[PDB]
Amino acid sequence: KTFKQRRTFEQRVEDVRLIREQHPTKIPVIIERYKGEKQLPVLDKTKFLVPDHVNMSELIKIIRRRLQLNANQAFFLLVNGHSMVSVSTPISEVYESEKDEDGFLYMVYASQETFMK
Amino acid sequence: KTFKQRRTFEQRVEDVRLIREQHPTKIPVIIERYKGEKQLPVLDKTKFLVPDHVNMSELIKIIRRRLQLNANQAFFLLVNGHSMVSVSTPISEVYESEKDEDGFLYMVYASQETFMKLSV
Repeated sequence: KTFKQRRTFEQRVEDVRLIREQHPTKIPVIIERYKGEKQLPVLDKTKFLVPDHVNMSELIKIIRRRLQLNANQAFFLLVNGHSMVSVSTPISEVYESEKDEDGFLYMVYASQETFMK
Repeated sequence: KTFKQRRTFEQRVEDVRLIREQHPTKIPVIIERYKGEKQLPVLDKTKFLVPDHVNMSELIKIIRRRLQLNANQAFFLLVNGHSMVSVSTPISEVYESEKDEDGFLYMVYASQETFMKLSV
């Protein structure tokens, strides 16, 4: 069950508001596994509060470690399930350009082997 | 020198207008080789008038065939150079959601080696 299937739009908006009140310097990011991915594991949490000054490289490192990926494991992080962004892009720029109507920034991860369709 | 680096913005808006006038059932798509690609050739055809009812998987199969690729060979089509879309997505929905300001829909094709250079 995806995040958008678990919480309604107005609940997700409310979530973003509470996160903004309590963590005004964080970007609220929803990170989920690509559907049908089997190599990489599901994560124990879905909402990541990302410091708003870092770039995409830092988010990738955060996800690599929470996935406990092996050193030689390659994967893809796709904004809104489709977009590849340069690792040097500041996360605040991705957020203002690609955030959902509900205020979260959504990303999905998938292994190289999954895309070797 | 891409399709944009050979034609001015006015020249491209006019092209799309004629295509909408003259080919009303077709989606105007510009398909180019990924910058720096070393495993796939350049096609002589870059402007594709795609039937507006087909999904992405059928456009993928058209370019694969032009490139003479076998079934076993990997091939990637990236909208605007950076978007992977579902194979099942109608190209008319890709067009409305991803079209350029000039009215063309731009894509680039890439090999396995190029695509793998993009993982992180």
